Order: sequence, then C-alpha cells, then structure tokens
Amino acid sequence: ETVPVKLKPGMDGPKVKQWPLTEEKIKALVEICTEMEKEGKISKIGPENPYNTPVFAIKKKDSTKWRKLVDFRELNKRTQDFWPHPAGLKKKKSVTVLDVGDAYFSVPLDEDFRKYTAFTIPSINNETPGIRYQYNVLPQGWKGSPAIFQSSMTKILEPFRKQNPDIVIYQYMDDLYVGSDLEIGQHRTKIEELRQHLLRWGLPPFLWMGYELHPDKWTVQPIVLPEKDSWTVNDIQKLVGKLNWASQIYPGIKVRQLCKLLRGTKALTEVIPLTEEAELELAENREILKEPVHGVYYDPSKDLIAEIQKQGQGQWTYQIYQEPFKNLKTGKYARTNDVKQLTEAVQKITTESIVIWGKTPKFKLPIQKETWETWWTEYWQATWIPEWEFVNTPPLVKLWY
Amino acid sequence: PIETVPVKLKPGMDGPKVKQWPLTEEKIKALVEICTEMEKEGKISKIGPENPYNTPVFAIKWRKLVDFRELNKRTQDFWEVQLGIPHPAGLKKKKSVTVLDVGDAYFSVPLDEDFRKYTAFTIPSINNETPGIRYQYNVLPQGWKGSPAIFQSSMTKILEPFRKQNPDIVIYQYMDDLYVGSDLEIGQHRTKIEELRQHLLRWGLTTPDKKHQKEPPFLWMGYELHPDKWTVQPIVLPEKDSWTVNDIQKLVGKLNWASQIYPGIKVRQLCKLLRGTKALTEVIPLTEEAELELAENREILKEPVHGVYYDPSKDLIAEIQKQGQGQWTYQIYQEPFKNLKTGKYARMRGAHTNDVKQLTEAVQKITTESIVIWGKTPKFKLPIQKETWETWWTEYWQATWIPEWEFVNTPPLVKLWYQLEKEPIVGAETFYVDAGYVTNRGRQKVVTLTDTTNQKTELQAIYLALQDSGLEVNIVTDSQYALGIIQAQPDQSESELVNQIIEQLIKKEKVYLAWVP
Ligand SMILES: CCCc1c(SC2CCCCC2)c2cc(Cl)ccc2[nH]c1=O
Repeated sequence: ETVPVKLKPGMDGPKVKQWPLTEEKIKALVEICTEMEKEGKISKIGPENPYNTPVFAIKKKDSTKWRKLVDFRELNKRTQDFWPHPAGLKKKKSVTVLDVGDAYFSVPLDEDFRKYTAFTIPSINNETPGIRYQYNVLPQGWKGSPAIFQSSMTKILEPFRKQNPDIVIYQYMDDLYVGSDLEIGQHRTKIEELRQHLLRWGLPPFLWMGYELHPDKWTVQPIVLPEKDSWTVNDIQKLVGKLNWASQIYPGIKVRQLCKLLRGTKALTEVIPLTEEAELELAENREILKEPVHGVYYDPSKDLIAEIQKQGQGQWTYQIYQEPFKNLKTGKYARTNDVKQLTEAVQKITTESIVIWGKTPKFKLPIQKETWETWWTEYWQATWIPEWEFVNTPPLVKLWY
Repeated sequence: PIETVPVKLKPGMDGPKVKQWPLTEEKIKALVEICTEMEKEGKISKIGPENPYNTPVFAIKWRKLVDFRELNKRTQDFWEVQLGIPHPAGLKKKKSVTVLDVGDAYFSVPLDEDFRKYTAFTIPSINNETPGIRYQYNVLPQGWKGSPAIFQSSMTKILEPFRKQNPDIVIYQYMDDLYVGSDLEIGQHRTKIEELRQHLLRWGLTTPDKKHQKEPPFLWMGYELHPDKWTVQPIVLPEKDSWTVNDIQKLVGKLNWASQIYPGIKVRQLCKLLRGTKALTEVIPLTEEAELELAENREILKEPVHGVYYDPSKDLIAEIQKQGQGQWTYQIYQEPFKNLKTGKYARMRGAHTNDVKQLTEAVQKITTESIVIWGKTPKFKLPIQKETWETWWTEYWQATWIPEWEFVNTPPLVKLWYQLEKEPIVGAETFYVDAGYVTNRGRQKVVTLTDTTNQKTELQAIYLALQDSGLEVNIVTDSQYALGIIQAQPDQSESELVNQIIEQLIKKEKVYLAWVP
C-alpha cells in the first residue's frame, strides 16, 4: 500500500537542469541505476515526463563503491509538509552517524508522485539522449521518505531503544545519529550491535569514516583582540577599528581612551604607550568579548544561515545565525586545496546544525559557482545537500575573525 | 509497432475548438485527395459529430498543413529534443559514416489513442447544404508539440537493441537524420548499413537508398565534417570600401566562429569601430589598425586548418597564452601541438582584475568546456609559476582551485607587478587621505574634483598620495571600497583612475595600505 503524497497546493514538479558530469561519474551512475532497474527500484521513463532532478556520483568513505546522490532540493521544497529534535543529543559525548538510506528501497512510492522523481544520467558531448528514470520506491534524499518510513522505522527501533535507553537516536533524511557517553571502546561496539540489529530487519555503513562526532567538545570561538608587548599607532588603529565593529554586538565596548592615543597625524610605526585609562578600557573590552552576546535565542521558524570566510593557510571561519550579528554559533576549521577544505567545512557545519537544531543551515560560499559546481562532488560525502549561494567576502569581516 | 506514449492536455484545459477558415473549392478538392490517402494509410480516421474539437487546415503540386498552435498551447510539456549539440572535437575518427533520412518519421509512429480526438480537423464540403468530412490522427502529427520528442524517444527504443547487437558501430540521431559511423571496411560498413535499414523497415521505417544517401563531408550547423577531421564551413571576408556597423558586427560574428579552430584571430580593432555608432546602416571608416587586423585575419583564414577528433586513448592537453591585456588564447590537443579545438577568452569578471585571477578564470571555462565535450578535464600547461600562483592563491579571500597544471615558460609570463606590505613601513612617510591628504611630516594637498562620484574621490585622494610620496609609502584611508580594490591587487581596470594608481603601485618599493573608520 502506498501513502498518497502531494506537492504543496498549486506547485508543479521540478524541472531542474543537470550539471555536466565527468565520464567516470556517468559510468558509476549507469552501473548503479541499471542494477536498481533490475531490482525494480527505478524504471525508465518516456518523454511525457517533463520534470527533472540532478543526480551525482559521490564516493563512500572506506569503499571503492560510488554512491548515487540525487539533489532533490527543489522537489523537497515543492513537497507537502507532513502531519522531533532531542536537545539532549548535542550533549552526548559521542555521536556516530549511520546511513540508513537503503531502508527506503523496500517501500513503494505513490504511483502518482513518481513522475516527480524524474532524473537524468546525462551523456557526453550530447551524443546520446541521456538516460531518464523515475522512482517506484521511496527515494533516498527526498524529504518524504523519512516521514513515510517513520512508522516502519520506530517499530524497528523500539526494542533497542528500550534495551539501550542510555543511547540517543536521531534520524535525519538518510542519516541516523547515535549518541552516548560510554567509553569509546564501548560506544563503537554497541554501535555495531545496532548495525546487525538493523540488518535483522532489512536493507548500514558508517558515515563520516565510522568515526565519532564529539559534540560535547564543540565550543564557540569568541572575538579576540591582539595581546602584544608594545603597541604602535597602526596596532591601535586596527584595534580600534575591530573594537568599533564588535561594538554593534556588545554595546558595552568603549574606545574613547584608545582613540585619544590616536590624536595627531602620527606615523603608523610610532610606538604609543597606553595610558592607564585606556589600559583599563581595553581590559574591559576584552572581558566583555569573553563570551557570546546574551539574548541570542534560536528561532525554529527562521532559516539557519551559515557564512564562511577564507583565512588562508588551510584556515576558515564560520558563523551560524538567523538574525544579523546574532550568532547562535561561530567556529574555525583547519585542513587539500581550497575547494576540498571548503566542502569538508560545509559538511562539518551542516552536521552540527542538524545535531544541534535538527535543521541544515543555508550557506553563503566565498567561491565562483562554476568552480564549486565542478569540484564539490569530488570531496562531498554526506547524503544530504545544504541550500547554498555564492558571495564576495568583504576584506574587513575576515580581518575581524 | 511501437509502444504508445501517453499524452494529456495541460491541467485544467480542454481540446482545441478552433474554427476552420473558408477554403477555396480548388483547395478543398486537393485536401480530400490528401486526406483520403492518409486514411487509406491509417494515419487519420473519419470521426463523428461526437468530437467537438477542431484544428485549422490549409493548402500550400498541393500540400497539407494543419495549424496546431492552439493544440500545442493546450498540449502538455514534454522532456524535449536536446538543444545540446555535440561539438566536433568531442567525436572520434571513423572509417565510414553514412546518414539516412528517416523519411516522414512522425507519420510512422502511432499516437496515444486517448489523445487522438484532440487532433480532429475538418475538410469543408464543396456545396452549401452539405457536411464536411471530420478526421483525427492515429500517428504523430506534423507540427505538433509532441512529435519531435515522442519520435526521438521511440526511435531510440527501436535502435536500442540493434545498438547492443552491433557494438562495432555508433549512431547519432538528429531530427530525421540518422548517422552511422563505423571503423569497418567500406564493404562491411556499407552492408551493416543495409542490415540497419532492414531493422528500421522491420518497423515500417523507411530510409533513402545508397544511391541517394549522404556520405561525408558534412556541412552541419557551421561545420564541415570529414571522417578523420573537422573544420568550420569556409569563411570569406569581404573587401568593401564602405563598412556598415551592420557589416562590421557580422564580420566580428563570423570571425569569432573561426576562433574555435583558427588560432590568433583578433577582433579588438574591429570591435572598436562600433563605439558611438548611431545606426545599423551607419558607415564607419576602417582605422589603420582595423585594416591591419582585417588583413591579418584574412590571411589566417586563407589557410585551410582543420580539427582532429577525440582519441579517448590519449590524454587531453590544454595550453593557454595571453594574447592581449584581457585576451587569452588556448588550444586543447592530445598529440603534440595538433589541436582537437582551440579558442579565446576575453571574459573580464569584475571592473578590476589581474592576470592571475583572469588566467585562473580561463582555466575554469576550459575545464567546464572539456567536461562537456570529452567527459574529462585536460592537463593544463600555463605561463605562470606555481610559486606565483600559490602566493596570490593563499592571499585571496575567495576560495579557488586549478586542476593539474605544468608551468610552461612561454612568454609572456603572467605575474604580480606588486604586493602590498603586510606590515606598515618604518622610515616611510605616512599619509592620511580623504579630496586630499595630510602627512605625519606636515605636508598636505587638497584638490577640487569636478564631476567625480563619492567613491571616485576616495581613489583620487589615494592617487594623489602615491604621486607625491617617495618610493616607500604608508597610506591610511577610511574608504573600505578603495581598500578592497587595492587589496585585491588589480593590474588592469576599466577605470583610468585605477590604472594610474596601479602604475604608481608598481613603481613603489613598498606600499602599506591601511583602513580606519
Ligand atoms: C554517429 C557517431 C557520431 C560521430 C560522427 S556523426 C556526427 C554527429 C553530429 C551531427 C553530424 C555528424 C562523426 C562524423 C564524422 Cl564525418 C567523422 C567522425 C565522427 N565521429 C563520431 O563519433
């Protein structure tokens, strides 16, 4: 029996374009889809289907096996809502991530919706029509699948849940976050127990290297000020600028005394001794910055935004906020090439957004689209895909982090 | 026969109920003849008063043309054709290549029974008091929205088997043209063809006879296609005395087309003729440099150069040169300096930039192009040194990445004509700018700028500063704008101001630029 699903009222199906893939990826995609065809998971479609979703081939961590990744971003957006997050999970010591996508492959998709799951394996230099298909079963990556498989899912989990209540389990799209605080040795073993307990029902790889996220250790990178021996006119000016900026967040920041040191068109390199007044003013500014601005609460009904700044030498800076300057979180990331790092970053950041709020953020990437579109699939490993847009990182925002 | 593709009208719409224009009895007579035959053939079938739908028909020896615009407006969208043509370099050499004309293919394919009713038209009767014959299609209507897609699709299914049965062959569909390439012996190749025509025929699919088939070379959408090589249809440059904006615009067009195969084509000088132009018919006299370019190009064109096909076996090598400020020339080849394709890149991304950035962008275009044509990225050979690249790289806010590339010492070598000092300069005077500046050493200059804009005054100040300052300068400004611009170390710009500054910068020994609120 198939649960009748519908697109939000009025909304038609997606007709997204397919970005040019590399022969190798096309091959992977063909090998895969042909087997999924044999297994009745998908079926070829005709020209009467004008819709299309982009597919991609990514690489599994610790496997020679490729993974088909469908960008149902647009579809999920035109897909009706369905009618929660364990705030405790973010507190666990170890969160391991499992890919339970194959779960869905054993559940038919409402015949009428199938047409919307249309996708295409492009062909090189347009020498052939391209291979068109649509799903018959629940498709991995579609927001719908988790929902519909929700029931059949809770069943499967209720035993372990009661058997190991010291363990928190969260499902998101094709991912399942298993958390605890047990000794690493134990954590890993109990995990494996779940794997086999999942097999007991039916077709689960370790996402993220089968390694553990340690959310407990996640911490907010506060703003920091240059602590130096001697202070030159330039140092001060930079200092003041930075403070001035930070002021809009922490309005308790005073510069009056530091600016006084800067009276008179002096020489950048001239060393300026600080008056005790300013000395104390700085000290206060420093303490004020020691922690995030109070009053920043997460709104479940607002989009989670995530901007990244390139700092150079394998170093990057990010911030998760819903309202400008009202950062719910900020962090750093160190190494690879710009792109690899960058993707690795986005994925780290996303995973957290999920773990913490259960929602993927919407990134603002410091890169040229054509570029990203070209290499991202080369390092991407998650099963989901965040919403993203490309931008131009302002010179100063970078200097302030 | 082939499996029917189910069609439907657009949601919430109804079949075409359009009235049939009046028809000349001479045209009525011609239609009936045509329709009878079609019916005798099964393509259409007389229907009854049941069907209230109708689509206009008119006469154009006599021919039949039905206006499907309205039906098409009411017909669902299809995944369509492809509007993605292969580029000759993407192809591989072949010993023989024959092309058959799938004569009236659409009429050879059935039509979703449930849809047939919407194709209903009417041949008016000659005399007043009498009724006019009503029909509907059983096959793909010529001019109908579906037809193309549905026809191709079915074609492919029909070809699918034979395709896997005959691996030693390849086929390309394009409208009603079927190209068959092979590396078989003419005889074998020529028979396999016949082996194919039968398979088609097995589905009543007819194709021209060898006696009337088309063999290479092929003049396809701006191309000339030989089994072993390709090029662009020959290009003849005029020799006018009087050149019109229009003539020039076109020339520039044709010239670009060449670009992909003919290296060194240059259109700068000509393109310059279009400045200020008030009419498409306006005549513009050629410059001394425009005449030079035209003539240079004329010569490059006099040489028949050709492209080579893709040899999946060999790697792809891409080579890029700076042809002019902003201009970059490249050629992708597999075998030593024997191109599959070549090309240019003038794309200036942003009001200001530097060769490093601009060269890096050229790389991304080529990379995309390659993937689209050969499914793979080529190994690049660039006139830049890793150290140079790496330096600009790590120091630029935007993330970037260049595939696999080898430095090729082929002048000119892209470089960084200057680098801002990371730390302020001791011993170097200090300027505080805003239209004027003041230095730690007492000096000051104010200037009245006319017409300028807020931002353009900020760069002027700075310019002013650089000018008057000695070899080593420290500059403080509040304009975040100018700071970004200069921090970005551009070496070329559409704005002259910016260029003057850039000049200053190059000449300096050390320059430190700082910002303050
Ligand atoms: C049918 C396979 C495509 C193919 C062609 S057909 C080519 C298809 C586009 C329309 C024009 C003709 C081809 C033609 C020539 Cl003339 C030489 C090499 C070639 N190598 C190939 O792989």
